[PDB]
Amino acid sequence: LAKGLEDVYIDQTNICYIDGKEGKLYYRGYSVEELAELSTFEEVVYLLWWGKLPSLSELENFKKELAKSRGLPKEVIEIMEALPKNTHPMGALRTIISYLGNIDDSGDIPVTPEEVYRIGISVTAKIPTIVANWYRIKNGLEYVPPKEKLSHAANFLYMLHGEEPPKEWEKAMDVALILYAEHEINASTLAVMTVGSTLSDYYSAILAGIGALKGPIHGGAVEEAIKQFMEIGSPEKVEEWFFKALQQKRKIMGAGHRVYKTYDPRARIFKKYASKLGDKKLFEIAERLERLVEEYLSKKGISINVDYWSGLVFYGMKIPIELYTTIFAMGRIAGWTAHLAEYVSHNRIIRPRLQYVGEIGKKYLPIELRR
Amino acid sequence: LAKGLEDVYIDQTNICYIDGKEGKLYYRGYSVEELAELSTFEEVVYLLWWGKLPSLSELENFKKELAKSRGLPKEVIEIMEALPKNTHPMGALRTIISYLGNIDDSGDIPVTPEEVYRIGISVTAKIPTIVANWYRIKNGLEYVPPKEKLSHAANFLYMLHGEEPPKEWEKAMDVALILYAEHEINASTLAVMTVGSTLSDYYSAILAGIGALKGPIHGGAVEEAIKQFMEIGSPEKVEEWFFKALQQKRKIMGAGHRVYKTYDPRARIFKKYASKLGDKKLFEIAERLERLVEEYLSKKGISINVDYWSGLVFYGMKIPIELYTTIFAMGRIAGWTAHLAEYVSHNRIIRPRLQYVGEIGKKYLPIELR
Repeated sequence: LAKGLEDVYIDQTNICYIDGKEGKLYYRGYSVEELAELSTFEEVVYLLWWGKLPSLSELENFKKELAKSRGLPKEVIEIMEALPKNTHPMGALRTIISYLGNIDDSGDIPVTPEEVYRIGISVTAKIPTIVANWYRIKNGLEYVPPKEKLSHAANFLYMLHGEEPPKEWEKAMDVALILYAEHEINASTLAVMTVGSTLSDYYSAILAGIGALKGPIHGGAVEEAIKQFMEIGSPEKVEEWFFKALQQKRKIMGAGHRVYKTYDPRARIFKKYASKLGDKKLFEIAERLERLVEEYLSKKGISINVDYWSGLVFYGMKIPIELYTTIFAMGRIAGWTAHLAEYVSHNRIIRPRLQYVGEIGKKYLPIELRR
Repeated sequence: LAKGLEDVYIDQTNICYIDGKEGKLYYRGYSVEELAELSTFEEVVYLLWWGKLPSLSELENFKKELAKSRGLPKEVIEIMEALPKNTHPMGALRTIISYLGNIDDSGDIPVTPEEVYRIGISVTAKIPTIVANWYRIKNGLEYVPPKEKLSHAANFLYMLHGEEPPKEWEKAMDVALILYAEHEINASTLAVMTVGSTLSDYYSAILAGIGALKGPIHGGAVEEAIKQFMEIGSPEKVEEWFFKALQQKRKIMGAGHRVYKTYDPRARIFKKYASKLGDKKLFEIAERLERLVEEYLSKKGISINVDYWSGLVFYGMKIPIELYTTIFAMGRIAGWTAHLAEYVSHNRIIRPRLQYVGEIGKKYLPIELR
């Protein structure tokens, strides 16, 4: 019985490698550290989909395809304006992406590698526009069209705030997208691949990813983690909160990982940005709790994961907490697209089994003879 | 390393048992044959969710809860009227279910066994209303609200046709839903459980199921199968077509199964109804092709599956082919809901691995140096 499908390898891959015991991560052979420091989201997406770093012209041309794909048709904006104003961002994105599929000429076409990347360019480019403007529309703010000249990351901050961001913000945001871009076969990527394995359409597949990423013990933890520090209140109450949580068997959000049994390499980088951009008190609370996790839960293999420090970074960039998981989606769409294309290149329906326990051969008894 | 996860047993279950070698199927211990013969969709759903056949009182109350949840809010119908008329039913259903989730006060709540059944009653009851009326709306017909006194199966036909169906149709439709209700951990159910395993909401999980079921080699084959019979054209062209297909490495729709290595027990039952309600010629064509498969592919473990004959049955009840996969969804929502509730009762995130075959440690080269 492979519960949680733990350590079950479902296919070969050339996209990303994770070293859980050592806490190392590579995107097509390049460490996440190197990319976070020297690359950009656009270049990383290019690398993830085509397997190598782009040339000067390859990157400029790809950046151009994306830029001209950020806009949303008027009917899409109309549907956004029709959503219940209280709809949470991930759920709103889910519906909007589904509607985008309905209006796309290729919305029902069975996935193939080439077509997946084509649609991927459009959806990847569009998510930030949907997320930022959903926040605006749900709050009675004016819709802000994308700015072709800004980077993917800068343009998101631009549409959301209605003003171009400072260099340090474009950098933190871009790095955040790179760090969230890809992570092998996590739950959301598995869901995307499972839908793709039936040769369904691109949108149906990405929607499964969105649904899975939304979960509080998956991508949703980015929001639960920061709310958790806020719940603790002050650095002085951390310890008492920690032992109560352990006693209660409560999950410490932002901690633990199916693969990493040591500090998440992405968490190291996020902590660095949270240190320089995050709220001093919250960072203090987070660091205090972090030490307790390392002290008592490390032998168990529970360390800090990617969703622990990222919220503080986004919060420091004046981004509402309700949009953090959608930002994870803004980045992960790259990895989802890469995996969907890779899996269906040599497709095989994903269909496992369950071990039935119970009686078989029970005889039907008319309802009137039942007690 | 298991490409396809063939024979990988992820967890234990008490919902459904499949005997792939013997071609047997049980829902909570009861053969699908018996349930298709003596039960009803509503009763089968109750069995699937709560694990036992209901009492007179239990069934009546359940049927009451379902019937009272069939209607759609004005805002939902409005969204339906806003979708492109050329949207395929499964794609339309997907967007509508997502929206229903948006307007639901529990649309973001982490799944729990009790909550899953609660929401399950609502979505299960609304699918036929959405499906039938999507067809009507997209074609200029008036919206037809659900009729409480009708059974789930009869009500679907009533809304779609604007006319209550004859007893024989209600029966065939009811049986179809029962046969599609549950099937262990198939691709769509795995997708549903995977989303559920992150403790996401009910709607997000079901939508993953809808997206997967949609695939042409999964639930979508029910539409592909009937179109394939019509494509062949006549019992005389079958053999010809059959071999051109085998040589072209084209898959025969309605045939093959990851588990069943023999005739699908559900396909047996569907054939019977297809024989009684299906188009003569189409049936003849399907029959000749069925023989060629049992002849040439039989040895390879490739037999007839549940999606081979159902189309003909739906076609005989004047149901547009474009709605067949959504009908599969209408029934399978029961199994999706059952597994969602059962799995999260002892949750563990579903997260496997991939065998990386590339190199690591590559050094980043400045773009100008490329």
